Amino acid sequence: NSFEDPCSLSVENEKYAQHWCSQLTDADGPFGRCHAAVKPGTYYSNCMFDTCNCERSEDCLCAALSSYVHACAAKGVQLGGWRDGVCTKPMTTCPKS
Amino acid sequence: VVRASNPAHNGRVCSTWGSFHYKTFDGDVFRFPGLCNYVFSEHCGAAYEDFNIQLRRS
Amino acid sequence: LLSHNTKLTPMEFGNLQKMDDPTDQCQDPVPEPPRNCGICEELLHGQLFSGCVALVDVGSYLEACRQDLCFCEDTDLLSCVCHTLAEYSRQCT
Amino acid sequence: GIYLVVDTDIGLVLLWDKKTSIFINLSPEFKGRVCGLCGNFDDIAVNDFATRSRSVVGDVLEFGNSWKLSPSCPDALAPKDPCTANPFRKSWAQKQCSILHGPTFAACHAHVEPARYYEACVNDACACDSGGDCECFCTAVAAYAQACHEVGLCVSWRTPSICPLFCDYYNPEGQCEWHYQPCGVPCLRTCRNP
Amino acid sequence: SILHGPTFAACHAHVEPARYYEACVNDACACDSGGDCECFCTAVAAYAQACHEVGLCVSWRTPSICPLFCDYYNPEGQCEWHYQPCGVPCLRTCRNP
Amino acid sequence: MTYHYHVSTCQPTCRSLSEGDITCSVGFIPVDGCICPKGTFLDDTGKCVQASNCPCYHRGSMIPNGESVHDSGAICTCTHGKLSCIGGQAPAPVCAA
Amino acid sequence: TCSGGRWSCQEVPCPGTCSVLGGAHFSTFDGKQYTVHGDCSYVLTKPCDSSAFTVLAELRRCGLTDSETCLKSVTLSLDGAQTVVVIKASGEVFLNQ
Ligand SMILES: [Ca+2]
Repeated sequence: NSFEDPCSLSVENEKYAQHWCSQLTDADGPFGRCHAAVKPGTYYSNCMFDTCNCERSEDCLCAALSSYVHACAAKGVQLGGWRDGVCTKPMTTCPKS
Repeated sequence: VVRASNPAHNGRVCSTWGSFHYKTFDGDVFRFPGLCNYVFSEHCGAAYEDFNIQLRRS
Repeated sequence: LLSHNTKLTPMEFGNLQKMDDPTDQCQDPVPEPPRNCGICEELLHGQLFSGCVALVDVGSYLEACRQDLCFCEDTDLLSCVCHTLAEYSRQCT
Repeated sequence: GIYLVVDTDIGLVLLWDKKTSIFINLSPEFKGRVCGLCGNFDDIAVNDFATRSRSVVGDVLEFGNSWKLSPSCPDALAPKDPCTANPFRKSWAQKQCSILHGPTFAACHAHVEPARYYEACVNDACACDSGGDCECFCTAVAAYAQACHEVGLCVSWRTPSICPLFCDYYNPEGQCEWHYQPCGVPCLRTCRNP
Repeated sequence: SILHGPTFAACHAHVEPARYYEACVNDACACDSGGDCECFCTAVAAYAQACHEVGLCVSWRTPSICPLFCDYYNPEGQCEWHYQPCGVPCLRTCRNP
Repeated sequence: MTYHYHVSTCQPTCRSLSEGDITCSVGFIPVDGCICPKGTFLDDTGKCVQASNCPCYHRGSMIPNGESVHDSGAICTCTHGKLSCIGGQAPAPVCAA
Repeated sequence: TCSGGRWSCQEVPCPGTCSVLGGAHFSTFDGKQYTVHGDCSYVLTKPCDSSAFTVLAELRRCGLTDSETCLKSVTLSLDGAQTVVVIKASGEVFLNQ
């Protein structure tokens, strides 16, 4: 285990990760109804690292957001309507019926 | 104390020109016709990066 | 050009040095076969750049000038090699 | 060394770096019989956030505020992000705390994880904006240095530019005895230990 | 205030500490980007050098006020390097045998 | 898929391209029915795609386009349905006695 | 329960949760969190004194660098490998090969 910081290697990647992953820690955002149930700090760190590191940044950002949403659902909190703004594509990709 | 009396310093210069011609700091000259966003030069030799330059063509 | 005891080509190295935008996915350039294509020989080897030959080798810049002359899209062959000559002058300085 | 050690006969040891650092060593005879901001010493870390009302909470602020001595003292609030409120210092912080990731502590990286120490160093350097950045940085690095020393790694990190120690200040007139020791001298001959 | 207290009491009759104190305060106020202790140490060392130039060698550095890591220069097992306010203009070296 | 009166060969697949072998009886009485048209291959999903759209396979595992694998110190990236390895081709690894 | 201004708490049965997120972020049953980018198949959970169940994760480097790890498959082994279920990242499920 080294001590790399992927967000420091790219300005645009860091900007994208900060803009789209900070919604996890935003108390007045789509995920604000869960801060009492699940602490979003670890999920925010995972979001930043994954978005800055992996080539498909949107995929890793969506994975981190979905992981936080699943943890909230496990705790009993529903955050429906959290895909407005980002991660819209999977909502329009399932089969015809 | 570091002494340097040789004005020839092409080793500290890297450049790109013409139809995707790149000259590295070490004198290597090649052609890479890439139109994407590439890291021209960044300071990866330390924990803290002093500089990071990227160039994009069209 | 050595990833792990492997001689990298300039294409591979340049693609390795890629850093893409978040929403902008980029396609790596397709390696094209040569087009099978000497103005630069007169000026680069002439006296006009003589005081520069002894310091900077001209073979790489000769090849660069040939590539620029062959790859450029207008028949201003005399005026389509200015970039390589300017770069060689910069390196000489 | 740089430490002041208070030893008690009940099994309690305190190391004090005399500026901001305290290290309380408690004997195993006190397991499950203590409380406060240091936990309850029962090998479980999640329940260490037990308030003075004897209830484990998830909010660090509530757990900390429940342990204030005076009930009339105002409750603490969540502080601003130091490197965000003070961006003009951030680079310096990242340039100074990178000692914890370089070859200086390379031998210790396999025995003590420096992630939290580096984070604390950067945060303190960003927040040490009212005077005394070097003290903040030296305390943050000395925490990791003490963690390394506890597991038997005698790593030397203090240079004349990085947290110097004035050992020669203790030399009497015409004498040279005091020397810097990274792991210290555990058994050095003295009057109380002939 | 170190530039006005007992630390530099002897030098006050030989070097005026007015402009040095003003520069100290201004630099410490303006050293807000990181490293204010360096600013303070430089500001006080200017007055210290002014004092030392006129024959007064005051010892102002303490482990809490601009410490000097002289022991860093001691070779393994040796103890030779000491702090000198006056300096040693003619220590014996092999460039001045 | 397009209908065919005479089907004596076997339906090519992306897995057939990857492994180089197909699961078939070679010789059987010709049949009829809808098959993938000539110059087209059938993927695991069930649609007919061109040779440029067939996924890469390594160790029997599907490698998506743009993904990479690390085998015996060689990094092989799957692009345009082909697994191109850094260094041209991975040499046969040799293990000491 | 509240009594005399103090909370008296009783423990209740409580299931544990382990999580592998992003292919590199692990959160154990006891809440410990870490991040290692593996390149092999690893033992996630298993009884120490038996082989009633065993969960394996195929964390493989899926990029040019060594810090881009993908979870390609999850293996659930039951009753001394007498019931093996391999679930791949593509949604395919293999029961007993
Ligand atoms: Ca506890």
